[PDB]
This record gives sequence, C-alpha cells and structure tokens, in this order.
Amino acid sequence: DIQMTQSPSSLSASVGDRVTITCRASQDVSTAVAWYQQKPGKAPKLLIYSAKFLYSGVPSRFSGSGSGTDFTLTISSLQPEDFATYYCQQSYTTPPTFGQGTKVEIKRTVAAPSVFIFPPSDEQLKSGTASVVCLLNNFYPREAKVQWKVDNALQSGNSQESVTEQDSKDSTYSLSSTLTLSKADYEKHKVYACEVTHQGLSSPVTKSFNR
Amino acid sequence: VQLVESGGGLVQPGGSLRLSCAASGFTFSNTYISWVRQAPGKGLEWVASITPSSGQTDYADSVKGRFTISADTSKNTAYLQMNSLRAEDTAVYYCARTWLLRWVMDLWGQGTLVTVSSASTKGPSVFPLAPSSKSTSGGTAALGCLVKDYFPEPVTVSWNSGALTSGVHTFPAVLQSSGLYSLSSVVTVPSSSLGTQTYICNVNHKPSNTKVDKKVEP
Amino acid sequence: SHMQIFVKTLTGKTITLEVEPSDTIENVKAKIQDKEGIPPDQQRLIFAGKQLEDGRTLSDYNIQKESTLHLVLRLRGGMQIFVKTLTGKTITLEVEPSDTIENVKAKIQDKEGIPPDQQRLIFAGKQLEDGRTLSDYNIQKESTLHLVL
Repeated sequence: DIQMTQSPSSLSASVGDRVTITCRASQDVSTAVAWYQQKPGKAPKLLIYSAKFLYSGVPSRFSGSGSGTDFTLTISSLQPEDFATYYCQQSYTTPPTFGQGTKVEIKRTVAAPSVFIFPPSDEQLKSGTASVVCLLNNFYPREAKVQWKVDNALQSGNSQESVTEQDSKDSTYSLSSTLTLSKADYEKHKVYACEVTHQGLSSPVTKSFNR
Repeated sequence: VQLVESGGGLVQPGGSLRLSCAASGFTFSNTYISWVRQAPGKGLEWVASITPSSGQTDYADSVKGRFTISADTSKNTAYLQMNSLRAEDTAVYYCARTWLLRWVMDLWGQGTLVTVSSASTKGPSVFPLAPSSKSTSGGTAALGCLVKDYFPEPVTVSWNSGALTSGVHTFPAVLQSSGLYSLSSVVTVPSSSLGTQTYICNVNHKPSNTKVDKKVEP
Repeated sequence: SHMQIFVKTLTGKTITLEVEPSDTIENVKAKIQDKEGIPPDQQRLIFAGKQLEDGRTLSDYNIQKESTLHLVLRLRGGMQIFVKTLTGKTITLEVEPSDTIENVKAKIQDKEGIPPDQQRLIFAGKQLEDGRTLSDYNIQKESTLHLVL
C-alpha cells in the first residue's frame, strides 16, 4: 500500500485568504493524484484529478500542482463554502489510498466560552441516574479543558465530552461535558463543580451547585 | 444524476448484511463502481471495486474474504454483501462512480450507516435541562434536552418544531460503554423570554419508532 | 491538410483539437491527455460507433474536418472467456473488456484458422457486432460465446 500523508492535519484561515495544502506519497506516483472535498454529514466531492485537472462544476479558485511525491492543493481566495475537510488520493496503483485529511477552519480572535451547569433531572433520578451536564458555549479555538469534582474529588473516565462543528455564523465551538453517575452515588454527595480552562479565560472558571 | 444507497442498518457481530447502490441519470456502461467507507471520526477507506460490464472485482485486504461486491447491470445497481461483520466494520458506506480514469471517484452517493453491535434497538429517554440561575449569563439564559440511552444512530432533534433554530446547538452523539448512544441539544435564549415563551425539544428516533416532545420549564 | 476535430466528454464538455489526417490515434490521445488529463491507455475514442484503435490513424477511419468524437472510459483488466463452436469444441481466449468483437474474431482466426467472414459470435441469444466491445455486451469473465459456425 502506498501511503499518502497530508500536511497540516488542520489549518485556520480567514475568508479571502490564500490556502495551500500539501500531499506526500511514500513513493513516486507521477501525476496520479486526486483531491476531494467533504463536509460534516455529507459525501465527498471530486475537485482535482491527475494532479492539476479541474473536475466539472469546480470553481476556478481551486488549483492543483506537483508530480512524483510532492503535490499541493491551492485555493486562491478562500470562501465561506470552502471551509471543509480535504482528502488527497493516489490512483497510480492498487489499492487506491487516501490521505488522513486536512481540515480548513475559519479564523477569528480568541473568544471566552460561556460556562453553564445543569444538575441531574428529578424525573431522571426516578430511574437510576444520576447525570449532570456542563456546557461551554461559543468559544475559540476549540481547545478547552473541562474537569469534574464530586465534593472536590476529581472525576475521570466517567464523563464524556462532545464538540460541535464550527458555527457558520460566528465561527465558534461548543463543548459539553456530561457526568453520569448512579442514583445511589449522587445522593452521597452535594457539591458538583465544573472547572474550565481556555485561552479566553485568564483563569480557570468553575461553575458548581448544591444537590 | 446521482447514486442512491440503501440496505445499511443494525447488525450483530459475525452477522450478515447487504448494501445497494442504484444509479440515476447514468448507466454502468463504461464505468467502475466502488465502495468506500468512513469510520466515525475517521477518514476514507476504499472497500472494493467492480467492473459491472465484466464482473471483474477488487478488494481491500482488511475485507478481502468476508465481503462480496456484485452488480446488476440490467438495472445499473451495485451491491455489497457483507458477511462476518465486525465492530470495526462500523462506518458510513459510500458507493462511487468512476468514468474518467481508474480509481478516481467522480460521483459519490448520499451514504448509508452500517453499525455492528450486540446492543439491540432501544428508544431514548428524554430528560430536560431546565434553565436556572446556573444556566444564565446576563441577558441570555440557556436550556437543553438530554437524549440518553438510544440505539442505534441516529436521532433528530428540533426546537419548537423547526420554528426555533437560532442559537441551537445539537451535539454529536457519544457511544456509552453500555453500547448505547447519548447526547444533548442546547439553545441560548434571551433571559426574559422565559415564562413568556414555551420551549419544546422534538426528539425523533426512527430505529425504535420513538417520537417525543419534551417541554423544558425553568 | 490541417484539420479541426471535436471531442465530447462524459461531463457535458466538447474539446477542440488541432490535428492532421496522418496523426495516429495514440498521438491524438496524447493531445487529449494534455487537455483533459486522462491517460491515453484509459481513453476510448468513438466515431460513428467505431472504436479508434492504436497503431491506426485518423485517415484510416475517414475522419474529416469538424467530425465529432466521443470520449468514454476504456475499461481495462485481463480476463478469460470461452468460445464454443456450435459443433462444438471450446477454446479459451485472453481478453480485456475494451477488446472489440472484431478483435476477438482475429484471435479466433489465429488459433482455429477460421476466416473472420465466416465467424458469427452469439451470446444471450444475440449476435455480436464487430464494431462494439465485449463491455458493450456485458460479457462477464468466464463467459461462453457461441461461434457460428
């Protein structure tokens, strides 16, 4: 199998910027390289084939280059719809292989997340839970550290996080930390805190409550 | 002009399943047809290819032996018989058309989700995320909707029956160790719209024929 | 005398080529690569229902000014098929899907010594036309054609 390595795995840029992704093959593949664009919940689309040949319906701002092992995808002027994941591929030999992908996200100044805390549900408790939710809203970049403390006793491996796709409106993210205990345990503790660390927050912010 | 996929769904480990890929607006004459899958959070992986008009086939090693790619030229439809399925066979399966040069996928179908798990279909339990002083920040309050313990993906969540879409954040599902999924859909509303405006969370889980309207009160 | 030809692609697109009657098919397919990016050995050129073959020239196919060619994907990959005379013995042929029925007869004449004008191939109750390829008939691998006679 021929390995296709893209670089970087992720890049931030603003509208109108010129972007260039690189694709490296583990060996010579002449000009047998294709590029695909994909978006969340959607199928990939062909952009470039044979290294530098534009497929039908593809804006002329997309361009390809290179031959051998070093290839590049260039977007002359980034547009709001160009923000997506890009895959390169070699059609030189079997089996055909894709790169790991390069995600192009929108650039913006740092934004502090708005932290909120949601205690378990009364109706939920009546079944066995036990599940407290923590929300970090509208922040940038997507790097954030959430910590759980049941009576100042750090929780680990019992909470699952989830980050949304960059919001097309303001280009921000949203992380949710859900801590799901058992009914019996939830009763044995009263202080449930949520500490968040982010570039926007000069100092880790905590949002706690009492059972 | 497109490819329409179907046949995907829920199947247990070691189980079998068949996928279909119907063509529209074009024929399989002078084309290769391929299957490419995408694991959750993963990239793209080529599964198998076929030359419909000759029956010649090609498979990826990680699947060569368990899967069988075939075609019904008569109806311009390709199939993918998947036997001895595994947890790592869980992914979104695309069928792609090649009619320019070998291995280049110029047309990709909508996509079909294949999940291999012993966890049997289950309806979700909707729990409210009430808005309080703990979910407020100035003139903007926050509320949510907890869609917990459902299988298998996926579920649709709207607010006020599609009416409310502004400030809505439905989170990507996370798989619990129980084998079931769970996630939350939140929304930031004005601090003063509470008590004067209703907020309902429309949860819809087709796999279990479950449809629920949950009202989140302060 | 110089000549212009038109090549329609499957992607609703027509390309203009500057050629000469003496230009070989492979020489033309190279021009199409520079313009369309498709490897010559993967291009199937069609004219009036006839597949333009390598080694030949445009003049051989009577390609005149402003003629229109159709470009499709030349299906590749070696495979075997069987030809059983109606009598009948069976011979095995190594072919590709893009091989024309005329080509198949030339291969039959090569080992059975049967002149093409005496060969009539049948499959699925249909008579195979010389100008078309195996692909055009969905002739699967390991298939068995019927020679008449």
